[PDB]
Amino acid sequence: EPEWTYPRLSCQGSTFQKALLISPHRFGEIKGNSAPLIIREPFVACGPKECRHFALTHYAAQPGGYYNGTRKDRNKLRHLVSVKLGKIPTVENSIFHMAAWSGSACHDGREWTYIGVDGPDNDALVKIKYGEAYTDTYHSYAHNILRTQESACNCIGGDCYLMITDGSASGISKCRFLKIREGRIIKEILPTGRVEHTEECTCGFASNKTIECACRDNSYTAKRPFVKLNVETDTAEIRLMCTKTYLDTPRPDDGSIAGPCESNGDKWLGGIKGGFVHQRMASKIGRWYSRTMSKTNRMGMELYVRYDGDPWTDSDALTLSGVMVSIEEPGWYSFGFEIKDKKCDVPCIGIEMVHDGGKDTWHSAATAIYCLMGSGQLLWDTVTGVDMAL
Amino acid sequence: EPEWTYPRLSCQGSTFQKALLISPHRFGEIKGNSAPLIIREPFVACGPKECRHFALTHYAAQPGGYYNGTRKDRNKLRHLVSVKLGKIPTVENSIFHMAAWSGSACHDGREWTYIGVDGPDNDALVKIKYGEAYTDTYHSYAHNILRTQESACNCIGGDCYLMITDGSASGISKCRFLKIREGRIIKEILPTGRVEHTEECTCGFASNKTIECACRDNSYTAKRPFVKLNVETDTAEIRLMCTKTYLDTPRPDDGSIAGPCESNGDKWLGGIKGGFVHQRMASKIGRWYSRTMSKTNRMGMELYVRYDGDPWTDSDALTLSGVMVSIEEPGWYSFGFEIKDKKCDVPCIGIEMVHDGGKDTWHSAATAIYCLMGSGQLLWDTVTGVDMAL
Amino acid sequence: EPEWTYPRLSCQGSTFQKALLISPHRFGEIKGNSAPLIIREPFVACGPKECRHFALTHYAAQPGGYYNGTRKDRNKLRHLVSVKLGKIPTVENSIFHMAAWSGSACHDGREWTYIGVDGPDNDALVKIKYGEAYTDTYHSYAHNILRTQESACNCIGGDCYLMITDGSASGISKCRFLKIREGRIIKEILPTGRVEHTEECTCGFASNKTIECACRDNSYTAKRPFVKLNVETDTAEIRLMCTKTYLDTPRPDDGSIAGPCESNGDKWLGGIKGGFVHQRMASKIGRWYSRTMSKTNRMGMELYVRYDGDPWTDSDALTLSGVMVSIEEPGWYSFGFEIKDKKCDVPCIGIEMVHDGGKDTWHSAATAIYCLMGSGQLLWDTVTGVDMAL
Amino acid sequence: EPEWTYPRLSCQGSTFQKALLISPHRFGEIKGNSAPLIIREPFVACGPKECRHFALTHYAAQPGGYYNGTRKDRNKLRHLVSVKLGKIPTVENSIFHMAAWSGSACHDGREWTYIGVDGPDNDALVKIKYGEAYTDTYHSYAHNILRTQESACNCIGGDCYLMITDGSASGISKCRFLKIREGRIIKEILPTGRVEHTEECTCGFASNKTIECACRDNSYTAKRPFVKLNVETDTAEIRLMCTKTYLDTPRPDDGSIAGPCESNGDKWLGGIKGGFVHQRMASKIGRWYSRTMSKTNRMGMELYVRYDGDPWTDSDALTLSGVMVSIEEPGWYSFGFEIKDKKCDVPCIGIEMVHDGGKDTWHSAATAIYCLMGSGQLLWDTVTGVDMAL
Ligand SMILES: CC(=O)N[C@H]1[C@H]([C@H](O)[C@H](O)CO)O[C@H](P(=O)(O)O)C[C@@H]1O
Ligand SMILES: CC(=O)N[C@H]1[C@H]([C@H](O)[C@H](O)CO)O[C@H](P(=O)(O)O)C[C@@H]1O
Ligand SMILES: CC(=O)N[C@H]1[C@H]([C@H](O)[C@H](O)CO)O[C@H](P(=O)(O)O)C[C@@H]1O
Ligand SMILES: CC(=O)N[C@H]1[C@H]([C@H](O)[C@H](O)CO)O[C@H](P(=O)(O)O)C[C@@H]1O
Ligand SMILES: *[C@@H]1O[C@H](CO)[C@@H](O)[C@H](O)[C@H]1NC(C)=O
Ligand SMILES: *[C@@H]1O[C@H](CO)[C@@H](O)[C@H](O)[C@H]1NC(C)=O
Ligand SMILES: *[C@@H]1O[C@H](CO)[C@@H](O)[C@H](O)[C@H]1NC(C)=O
Ligand SMILES: *[C@@H]1O[C@H](CO)[C@@H](O)[C@H](O)[C@H]1NC(C)=O
Ligand SMILES: [Ca+2]
Ligand SMILES: [Ca+2]
Ligand SMILES: [Ca+2]
Ligand SMILES: [Ca+2]
Ligand SMILES: [Ca+2]
Repeated sequence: EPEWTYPRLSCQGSTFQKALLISPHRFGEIKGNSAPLIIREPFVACGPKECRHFALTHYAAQPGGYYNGTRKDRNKLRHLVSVKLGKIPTVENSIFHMAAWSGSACHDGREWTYIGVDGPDNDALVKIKYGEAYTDTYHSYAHNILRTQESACNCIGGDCYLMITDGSASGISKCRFLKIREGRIIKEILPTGRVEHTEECTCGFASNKTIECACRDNSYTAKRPFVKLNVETDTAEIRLMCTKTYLDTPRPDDGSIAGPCESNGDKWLGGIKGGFVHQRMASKIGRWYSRTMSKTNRMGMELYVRYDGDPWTDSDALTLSGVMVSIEEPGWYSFGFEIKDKKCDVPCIGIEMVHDGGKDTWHSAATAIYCLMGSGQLLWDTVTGVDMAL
Repeated sequence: EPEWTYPRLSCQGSTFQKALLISPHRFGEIKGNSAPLIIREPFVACGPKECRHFALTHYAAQPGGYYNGTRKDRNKLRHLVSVKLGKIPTVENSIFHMAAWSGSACHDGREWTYIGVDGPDNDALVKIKYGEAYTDTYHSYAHNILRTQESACNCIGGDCYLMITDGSASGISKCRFLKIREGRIIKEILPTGRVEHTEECTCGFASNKTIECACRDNSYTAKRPFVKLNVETDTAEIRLMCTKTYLDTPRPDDGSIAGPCESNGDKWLGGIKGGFVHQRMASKIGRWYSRTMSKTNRMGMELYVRYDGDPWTDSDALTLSGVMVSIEEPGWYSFGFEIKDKKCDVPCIGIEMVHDGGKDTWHSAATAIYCLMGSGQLLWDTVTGVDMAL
Repeated sequence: EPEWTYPRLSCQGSTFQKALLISPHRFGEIKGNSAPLIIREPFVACGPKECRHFALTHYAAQPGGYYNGTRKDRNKLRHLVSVKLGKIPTVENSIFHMAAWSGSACHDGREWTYIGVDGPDNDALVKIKYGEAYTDTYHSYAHNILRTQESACNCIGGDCYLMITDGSASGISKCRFLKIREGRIIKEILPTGRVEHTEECTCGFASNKTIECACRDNSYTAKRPFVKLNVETDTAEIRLMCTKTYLDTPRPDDGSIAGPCESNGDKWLGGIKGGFVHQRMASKIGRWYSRTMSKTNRMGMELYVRYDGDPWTDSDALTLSGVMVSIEEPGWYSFGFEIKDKKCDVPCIGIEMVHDGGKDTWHSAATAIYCLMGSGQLLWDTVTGVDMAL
Repeated sequence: EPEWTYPRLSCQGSTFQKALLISPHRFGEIKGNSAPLIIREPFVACGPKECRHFALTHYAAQPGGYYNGTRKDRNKLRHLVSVKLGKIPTVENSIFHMAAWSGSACHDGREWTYIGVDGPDNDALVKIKYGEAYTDTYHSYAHNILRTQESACNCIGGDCYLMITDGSASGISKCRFLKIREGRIIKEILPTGRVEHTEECTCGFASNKTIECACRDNSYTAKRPFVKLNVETDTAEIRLMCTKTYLDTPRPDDGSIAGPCESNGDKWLGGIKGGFVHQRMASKIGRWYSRTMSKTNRMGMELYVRYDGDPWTDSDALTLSGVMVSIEEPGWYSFGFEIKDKKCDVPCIGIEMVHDGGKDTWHSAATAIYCLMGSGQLLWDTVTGVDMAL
C-alpha cells in the first residue's frame, strides 16, 4: 500500500513568482466553439503525483442560457467539480463529484477525500466521499447555513483535518474541526479562545504537530482569526492576528485599530477568504499571506511574508513581497496549497479572479497561481484577458 | 488475477442523502457548444474501483436534427453507451458498447459484462459481450419482444445473474434468469410461483445465497412481483409483494386492494421500473424502495424503507423516508446499485428524470443519485434545471 | 515482456449477429456542436486488450469548409487515424499516426505496427512505424501507384505479413508480401500462380502455417484472387476462387462464367475490397465472406459461409447466411478482423457505408460490425440513420 | 526507478521522408465546431515511451474574439502548452504547463522538465518545473529580454543542458548554458569563442561527450553560430559555420561571403531558428540541416546533409537532400528532435508553417515532421491545406 502523506520541509526558495493562469472564459465567446463551466470558489489540492483544480459550478456553461442565478450562492444545482491542474475546466473535461454549494478536498497519500455541503439553509449537511464511495455526513449545529473551507483539507498519517462552521453571517458562527480518517469522522473538535466568528479558514501545516489557519470573521473585525490546532492532542485555540497589516476586506488604514491585539475595532461588516501558506525551514518558519490592494473593494492582490514570531501577539506590519494582481484587475478569494516535489514541498498561493458584470449576465472566475521559486523579488502580475461582452 | 467479487455487509448508515445529479441537457442549448447524447433508461453499475453510468441512446445529440423518433422505444439505431460516473455523457465522452434497445451490465471483479438486446420484435436477441469480445447470445422464447432489466446484473464468485423476459406487454410475459460466467450462459433458470407477468426487475443481493428483485407487472396488478433466487440451488420463486404501499405506477389508494397478499386487484394497465436496494447488517436486512409521488403520473419520487420481515407476506405499509423528487419534477424509472467502499458496500438509488415535451421535440433524461449516508432524515430533493425551449 | 501473439481456435458459435454501428455523421448537422472527421477505407485491428478503429481521413470535419476534394483518393493531406473501437472518430478523439493515402495496421502482442503509403503516384512509398518510431520504408517497383491492404496486417510470433501492390488499375498489378518484425522489413515475398492483378487483399490466419487472403482484381475478372501464404517457408501462391458465387462488384449472374476455375470471364472492369474471415475449429475450417446485394452497385451486403474444401477448386455456390445491409443502404468496402477473447478468437466482418452525395458535397463513411456469436440465423440489418442534407 | 536516458546510435537509414502533419486550423472554420489554439514556436521532445508536441499559445482559439495581439511576441497571456504527438492541440486536449513567452522542455528518462521564461523585458525570468513542481528560476543578466531555445533541451544521465541568452536583438546577446538536474540549476556555463550574438540554438548530442547546436545570430551575419559543449568538462566554445551554404534567413547568395571562416560578411539583420539533428553511426556522424528556399523570405524549406568534417572549418557546400516545403508554402522555424526506438534513436526535423495574414487577423501555425527512414531520396513535400478566410 502507498505510505501516508506527512508535511515535509519546503523546497529551497526565497520568493514567489508567477506560475500559471487558468482563464477558461478566454474560450467562451459567442463566436467560439468551447464550453467553459460557470464557477466560483476555486481551490487546488495536490496528491503525491498530481494536483487537482476544484470549484463549485452552477451546472451551466458560457455561451449558454442559464446565466440567471449564477450570482446566487446556494441552490440545488451547484456541484463540486475538478480537472487535473493545467486543463481548462470545460463541460467535458470536468468530473462532477457531488452536489454541494460549499466544498473542500484533500488527498491522504492513498486516496481523495471530497467534502461537500448542501441541504436547506436551516439544516444543511456536510457530506463526505472517499474515492468513489459516499462514507459519512455531519449535521448543522447552529441551524444557520452550515458550511466549510473553500480550500484544501489537511492530512497527516491518514488523518485529515477540516474546518466547518455554522451561524449567522452577521453574528456568532462558532467553528469546529472534524478529524476524518478514510472518509469517516473519528473526532469532533471544539476550539477555545476568541470564538464568536470564524469561517472560511485557509489551513496548513506549520509542522507535524501544528496546523495553522488564517480565517474570516464576517461581522466583528477586519483582523483575521488565526487558529492553532495541535494534532497531537486534538485541541484548538483561536486568537486574532495582531499585525498592523489587516488582512481582511473591507478594512481600515493599517494600524488604525487602537488597543491590544484582542481589540476588534469597528465592525467593518463583511470579509473575504484569504491566502495563507507555510514555508518550513529546519530553524525558521515563513508565513506567506495575500490581501486585496483596495481596502474596500475586491481588486488587486498583494503578497506579504513574515518569518517566525507569533501571529497572536506580534503587532509588527507584514513585509510586502509583491503585487500579484494590479488594482485594475479583480482580486477575490485566495488560498494556499503545496505541491509535492521529490523530496520537499512547494508552497503556492492561488487567486480567484471573478468576472463580475452584474446580476444580468454570467458570473464566473479565472484562477491565477503563484509559487515559491528561486530567489530575488516577485517579477510579474496576472491579468485575465477576458472581455465580458464577447 | 484479481479476486472475484462477493456482496459484503453494507456500510454504516441509517439514511439516504442527495449525492449527485447528471443533467447533460443543461448544456444542450441551441446557443451552447456542447453535444449531450439523447438517452433513456439509464442505470449505474460499479466495479471495485469505478462506477459506470450506462444508458440506451438514440444515436443523436442536442442540439441536433434527429429528434423525430427519439420517443420511439425500439429501432436499429439504439445503442448501449456509458461514461465513468461523474462525466457528462456527451458524443465524445461516451463509449458505444453495442447495438441494443434494452440493456444491462455488471462487473465480476475482473471484467465487465455488457448485455444488449436487439433484433426484430418477433425474434429479438440477447447478446453478451465480455470486455471487448462478443461471447454469447440468447433467443426469444415467446416471440414477443424479448427484453431485459434496464439495471445492473448481479455477480458472485464469477457467476452473474440476469433477468430476461418475453411476452405481451398486456398479457403473459414469463421471465427466466440466466446464469452467466465469463460471457457465456452456463445455466437457464425457470422460476416458480406467480409467473404470469414479470419484467424490468431490479435485483440485488440480500445475502451470499439469495438474490432478490422488485419487478414490474405491466398488465395484471399495481403490486410488484418479487423474486427470491437461491444462488446455491439455482432455483427461483416469485410471489407478489404484500405491502399496503403499492409500488407500481399507476396504482390505487394505499391498502385499497382487498383480499389476501396474492390478490391482484384491478388491472391498472401499465407500470414503471422501480428502485430497490439492500442494506445488509449482521443481524438485520433493510429493504429500500422508491415510487412516484403521483399514483397516476410519472412525477415525484419518494423513498421508503422496511427492515426484515417477508415481502411476500407482510401487509404492513412501508415507512416513508423522504421525498427525493417533488411532484413538479419528473419521476420516471428508478434503480438500485451499490458502491464498493474499502471494506463495505454502499447502497444507492438512481432516478431517471425524463424531459418529455411531446412527440415533436427531443426526449431525454437526467439521472439523480441518492445513497445511504450518515444518520438523520433525508434533507434535500433534486431538480433538473432544464428549460426544454432553449 | 508480453508474449507474442499467435492465432488460436475461434470461439464457439455458428452464426454472425449485428454487434455495433459507428455512425459519426449522426452528429455532423450544421445545427450540432460536433466535429466528426471525413474518412473512407476504415478497418479494425485488435491487440490482446483493445481494438482500434483505423481510417484514412481527408483532414477535414463536418460541418466544415474543406469538402472540395474529399472524393479525391490521393493527395498531400490524407492521414491514417484511429480511435479505440467504440469511440466516435472526432477531431479531438482521433490520434493522427502518419501521412498516408493507403494504410494498414496490426499488433504483434507487444506493440502496434502502422503502415501508410504516400508520395507521388509514379514513385509512392510504403512507410512503417512501430509504436512511436518511424522504422522502415519500401519503394515502388512498378512505378504506378504503390499501395496496400486497407485492412489489418497479420502477425505470428512477432512476424507480421503485409500485402502491397503496384501497377495499373486497368492492367497488371503484381503483388508482393512483406515479412516485417519490430518495424523493419526482414523479407520480401514474390508470389506464384495467377499473378496479373491482385490488390486490396483481406488476409487472415487459416492456421499457424497458412495465411489466406481474398483480394480484388480490378481489371480481368469478377472472380476474386485467393492467396495461400505458407508462413513456414515464406512462399505464396495465388489462384482464382472457383465458386459460382462471384464475390467482386461489378459481377455477372452467379455461375454465368463458363469454363474451368481459372477462366476469367468478361473483364467487368472495377472491383471492391471484400470481407473475409476465418472460423477455426479443431477439425473444420469455416470461411466467411461478404458481397454487395447489387451485382452492379455498391448497395447492400450479404454474408456467406463455406466449410472446408479448397477455394481454388470448389465450384459450388457459397451458402447465404444473411443480409447485413439492405439494398437501400450503401455497401462499400468490407473487411474481416478477430477479437481476442480470454481463450479463443472471435471472427468479425466490418462494413464501410459511404455517404455519397456527389462531388459537390462531403464524402464520408459509417462502419458497421458483425461478429460470430451464438447459434441460429442472422437476425438484423444495419442502417446509418444519416440525412446528408443536415 | 527507470534508468536515466543517454543518446544511442541512430537507427539505420540514409534518407528523411514525410512523416506527419499537425494542421489544427483545418478545423477552425467559422462553420466548424472545433477549438484549435492559437500558437507559434512549436517544438517536439520525446521521452522513452511518448513524444509531446509543445508550443507557446496566445491563450486564444479560432474561431474566437482575441485575435488582436496574436502577432505580438511577449505579453502576460502566453503559456507553454502541449499535447501528445498526434493529437490536435485544441483548447481541451492541451495541458497548460506555465506562463511563458519563450520555452523549452525535455525528459531525462524519469520525468519532464519544463522551461518557460516570462517577466518584464528588462528583467525577465527563466522558470523551471520538474513534473508537477516548480523547482528553480534564473535571472536576466543583460537586462534585455532574457530568453531561451524554442526547442528541446538535452539530457544525459539525469543532467539536462539548456541554452539561454540575453541581450539586444540588434547587438550583443551573449549566451550561457545551464546544467540542470531534477529541476534545479547545478551549474552555469559561460562559452568561449565568437560570442557576440547567439540565440535560439537547436542542440543535440553528437556523442556522449559532446552536445552541438546550430544557432541564430540576429545582427551580425547570415552564417549560423555553432556550439560545441563538452559534457565531460562543462566547457563550451562557439565559432561560426564555415559552409558556403549559409543557413540563416535573410542571407546572400551561397559562397558570396568572402574571407576566412570567421568573416561575418554583411549584417543581413534578422534571422530564423534553424533545424539541426544528428545521425550517429559507429564510425561516421551525419549532420542534417534545414533552411528556407527563399534567401529573403520565410517560404519553403530545404533539407541538407553533411557527413563528418568540422563545421567550424569546412567551407564546402552542404549536400541538398530535398524540398520538404515548396516556396508557395510558409517555411518558418525548424527544429530537430529524436524519437526513441527499441534499441536506436530516430532523428527528425520539425517545421513551423505559420499562417500569416497580417496584424488584423489571427496568426498561428501548422507543424510538419520529417524523419530519417529507409533509403533512397526524399519523395514528398508538405502543404497546410488552410484557407485563412474560412
Ligand atoms: C456558504 C456560502 O453561502 N458562502 C458564501 C459566503 C458567505 O456569505 C459568507 O461566508 C458569510 O457566511 O459569501 C461569499 P461572498 O459573497 O462574500 O463572495 C460567497 C460564498 O458562496
Ligand atoms: C423493451 C421495451 O420496449 N421497453 C419499453 C417498455 C415496455 O413497453 C414495457 O416493459 C412493456 O413490455 O416501456 C417503457 P415505458 O414507455 O413504460 O417508459 C419503455 C421501454 O423502452
Ligand atoms: C490507393 C488508391 O488509390 N486506392 C483507391 C482504389 C484504387 O483505384 C483501386 O484499387 C485500383 O488500383 O479505388 C478505390 P474505389 O474508388 O474503387 O472506391 C478507392 C481507393 O482509395
Ligand atoms: C523572446 C522573443 O521575443 N522571441 C521572438 C524573436 C526575437 O525577436 C529574436 O530572437 C531577436 O531577439 O523573434 C521571433 P521572429 O519575429 O523573428 O519570428 C519571434 C520570437 O517570439
Ligand atoms: C513529519 O514526520 C515524518 C516521519 O514520521 C518525517 O519524515 C517528516 O519529515 C516530518 N515533517 C517535518 C516538517 O519535520
Ligand atoms: C460472502 O462470502 C465471502 C467469502 O466467500 C465473504 O468474504 C463475504 O463477507 C460474504 N458476504 C456476506 C454478506 O456475508
Ligand atoms: C499456434 O501455436 C501456438 C504455440 O506455438 C498455440 O498455442 C496455438 O493454439 C496455435 N494455433 C492453432 C490454431 O492451433
Ligand atoms: C552512451 O553511454 C551509454 C553507457 O553509459 C551507452 O549505453 C550508449 O550507447 C552511449 N552512446 C553512444 C552514442 O555511444
Ligand atoms: Ca471582516
Ligand atoms: Ca471535446
Ligand atoms: Ca402494473
Ligand atoms: Ca473485378
Ligand atoms: Ca542573421
